[PDB]
Amino acid sequence: QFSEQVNYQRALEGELARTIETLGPVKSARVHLAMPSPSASVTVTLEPGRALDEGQISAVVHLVSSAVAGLPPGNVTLVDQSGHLLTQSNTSGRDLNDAQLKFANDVESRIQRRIEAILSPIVGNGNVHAQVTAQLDFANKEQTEEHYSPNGDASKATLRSRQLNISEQVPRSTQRNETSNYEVDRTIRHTKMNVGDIERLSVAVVVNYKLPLTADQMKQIEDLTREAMGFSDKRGDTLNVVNSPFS
Amino acid sequence: EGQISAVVHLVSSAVAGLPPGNVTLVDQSGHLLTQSNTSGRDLNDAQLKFANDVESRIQRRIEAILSPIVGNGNVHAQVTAQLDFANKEQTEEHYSPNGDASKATLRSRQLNISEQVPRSTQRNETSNYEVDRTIRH
Amino acid sequence: QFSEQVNYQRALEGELARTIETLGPVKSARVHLAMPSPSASVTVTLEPGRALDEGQISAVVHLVSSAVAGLPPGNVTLVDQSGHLLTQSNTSGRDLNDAQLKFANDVESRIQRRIEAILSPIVGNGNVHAQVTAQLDFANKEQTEEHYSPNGDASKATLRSRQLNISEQVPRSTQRNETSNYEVDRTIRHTKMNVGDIERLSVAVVVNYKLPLTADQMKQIEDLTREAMGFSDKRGDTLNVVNSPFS
Amino acid sequence: RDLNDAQLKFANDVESRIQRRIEAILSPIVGNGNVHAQVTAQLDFANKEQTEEHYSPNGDASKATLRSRQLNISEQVPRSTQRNETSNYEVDRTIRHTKMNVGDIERLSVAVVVNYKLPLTADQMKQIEDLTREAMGFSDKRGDTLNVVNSPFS
Amino acid sequence: QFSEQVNYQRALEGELARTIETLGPVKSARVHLAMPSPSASVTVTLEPGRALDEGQISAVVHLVSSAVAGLPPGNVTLVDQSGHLLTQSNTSGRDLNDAQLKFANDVESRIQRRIEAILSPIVGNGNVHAQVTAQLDFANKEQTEEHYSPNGDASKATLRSRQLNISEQVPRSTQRNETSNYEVDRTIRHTKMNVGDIERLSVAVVVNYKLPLTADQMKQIEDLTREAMGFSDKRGDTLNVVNSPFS
Repeated sequence: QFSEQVNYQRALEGELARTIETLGPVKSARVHLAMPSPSASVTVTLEPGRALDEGQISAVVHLVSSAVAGLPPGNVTLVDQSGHLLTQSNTSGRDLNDAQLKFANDVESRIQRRIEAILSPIVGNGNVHAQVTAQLDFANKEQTEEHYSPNGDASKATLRSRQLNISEQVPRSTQRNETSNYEVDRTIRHTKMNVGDIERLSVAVVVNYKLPLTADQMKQIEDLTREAMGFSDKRGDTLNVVNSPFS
Repeated sequence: EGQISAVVHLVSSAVAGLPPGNVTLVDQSGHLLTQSNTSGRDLNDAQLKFANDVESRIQRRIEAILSPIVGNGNVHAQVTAQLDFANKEQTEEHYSPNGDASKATLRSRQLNISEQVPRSTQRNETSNYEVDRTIRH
Repeated sequence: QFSEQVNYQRALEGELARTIETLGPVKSARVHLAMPSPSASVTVTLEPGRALDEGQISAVVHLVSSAVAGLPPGNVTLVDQSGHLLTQSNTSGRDLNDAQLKFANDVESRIQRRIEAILSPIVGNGNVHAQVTAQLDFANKEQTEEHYSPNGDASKATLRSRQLNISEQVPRSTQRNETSNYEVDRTIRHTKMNVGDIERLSVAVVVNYKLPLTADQMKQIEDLTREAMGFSDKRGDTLNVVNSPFS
Repeated sequence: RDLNDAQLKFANDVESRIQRRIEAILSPIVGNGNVHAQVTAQLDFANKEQTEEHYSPNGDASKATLRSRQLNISEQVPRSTQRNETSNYEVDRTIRHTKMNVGDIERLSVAVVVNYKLPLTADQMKQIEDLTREAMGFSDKRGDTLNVVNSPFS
Repeated sequence: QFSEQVNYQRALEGELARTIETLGPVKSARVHLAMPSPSASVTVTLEPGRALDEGQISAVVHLVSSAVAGLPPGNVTLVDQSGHLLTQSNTSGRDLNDAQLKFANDVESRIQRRIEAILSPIVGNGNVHAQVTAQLDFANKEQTEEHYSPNGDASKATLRSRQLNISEQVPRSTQRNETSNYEVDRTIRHTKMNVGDIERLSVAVVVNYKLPLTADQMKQIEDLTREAMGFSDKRGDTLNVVNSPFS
């Protein structure tokens, strides 16, 4: 019975490694599974003069993470024929904050590829350079408001019961007991903020000379960038565009 | 979509040690054709792929509504969409004010009254209302 | 008994991969299942000089997600013969929000076709362009009104019981107790609003010259689109029609 | 420590990206190799949670929300008065719950050296200080510091 | 039954050692497992004239840590054909304690290279030297604040209930009872400080002559290093730059 679930695992490993071989850059793979939480360890041997890209690693990770029951992609270990541990699950100190940087690069590559594309028509193909700096927050935040419309003013309150005794005598010994049980409006917002929104932008743009561009023409080049940025001083953004000759 | 990998692998392979994830293809109209998706922050790049579409559409639209007027090459427009991805709920629970007796809705009432004569009066009164109640969610 | 549910899974994998082969761009597939939450990992090898489109991926995803019991399409992993993990589901984040753009495009494509089809006869086949932008609404809103009816008036109350004690001792030491137990009219609406209704429209229409167009001639062209839109000041829809020569 | 020298790799990626960005934005002006910048980042690798629980002041009755209210008001007239008054309230309550990010920049220090052309003009050097002030993300509330000097290379 | 889980372990060891052989610098490996917390002990025999780098060790560690069920990478032991225990999850005495010197040397290795990199342009390639001393901090520390906003002010208090009796009699026998229950906003931070931050830097910098250097030409070199350090008087840092001819 034990050699049943072992003669099978030895076949899975030999089948999983037959596909990773039929994958292009890989010349021969060699995978071992650790099914007891599980793990795997691929040992691809890339073709002569080749190297798996950053997105070609997840190809071989998910190719094994998914073909094995209950194996997350954080347990798969990929290694070349020259050492070079390619995965980062084994180096799970953080292994997520390279993503926090690669991501915040993509957010800034866009706002740069855009500013370079809204001014290339005006000032020519390569007479403008822009570098963006974005401060992205990654605080996993939540919230829960709970409002309550004020029923202070009687004419906008919503009574549910009301016991009102009004005694009186005449030595005018009056009396007035008055209970109440209001009902209350009640909003309940429950946000859950996004992990990675932009918190502040910083854009610096240089533009070649023509000879110096017009003072007005820079004020209009500024205004385009203020839009291609999504400039919002509420976020405390900041833009600086200077005009000076190039190399 | 498959003509991009033609030009990516045409360069990724002709250069020693260059994976296809590092090649960047760009047209004569901006339009970065390749991609730099990651595997760790796999959710948040979608928040960019998506937000790129939202802006790709408003851009085509403006390029398509004005190119008739000013010509098919004399206009460019870039859009920046500050999107929102905060999973958010709400539950209003409105009521209607029933202080004005003409529009209250009693369910019970116990209006004890009295008097003597030294006008030693009295007036007890209970009341139980029913209440309009909207519940948006 | 174990080699029963394993000799079978090995046949499913070999059958599932025989269909993905008979699929056009695919030259040879290779699928492994991970039935215990299950998973799969297709490894298609596209024909020389081919690439699966964005909607040709869901073809191969649902082709496997459905042929396996309890396997959602968020667990299927598709990989080419050149790495290139094609599946954008491992994220499972925004496979829905892409559909909110296809939909919002169709809604706007229809109002565009209609505005072209109504004005094409008047001003000519190609002498008009229109573009529509619709702020749709995808909030899964629900509601439960519950109205009552004001029985504060005796001439429209509905007593169910009534106990009215009226003493009097003429020093007119009168007295008057009274109870009541009304029945109440009680409406209960319960909406569950629709996901994708239009919140606001915005249409821009250009019309070629002939020579300009007459004031009234435009004033009525404006009124046509105002009906082809579905224009409603309640939603605050915006229409803007201009007349300018084409090129 | 294996988990703890992954903070020097991470802090060196943050610095090397700010450094590429400063050279990439000054290389057009001063020249391809007439500028060198070095950035020092103090990062925060402390885990940190938080949980506010704000309430809204209901001391003013024109903005309170009563749930109940038993107000007795006896009075005789020698003016023996009286005025009991219970009041149950409903209170507006926000509840944030942050879990701060591990690895945010706390403070930056950037040092830039630009070659000579022959010194650069005092105006041409302010517009280099200002460009660098945007490639850093210069925030004065973080206590960022920038130093650009002009001196001939070797 | 026992020779079942032993004839298997002897095969795992022989399979795991067949991959580490197909790994480049390794000529022949020899691994034993200790599955009962498990452990392993690889005994690679590198090729003639080779040595595994610092990141080539984790390649062979994770190659085994992952191929064995429940084996952390802190239990794998790698040894060459010349003694030389390569892993560091085996020293009992100073494994962590010596690491605080390896680590605190890197924090100083960088700031050293940095001050050379920034100053070598100005003063010349090899006309400067810098040595850095970093008083690090490895005290595992936690914290838990719990603040409360002061509600002594009625205008910014927040009653949850309040019972306010009053009286009088006129012999002005007055009276005033008053209960109160408040709600109190309550922040709760919970830090967990980083083990390995910097307490204080001390940097010494020597620069060659040219023929000494002037005041500003020295002062600005002081200002650069003050930035290339991360100088902040809050940490009580110390910088000393001197100009003296080399030899």
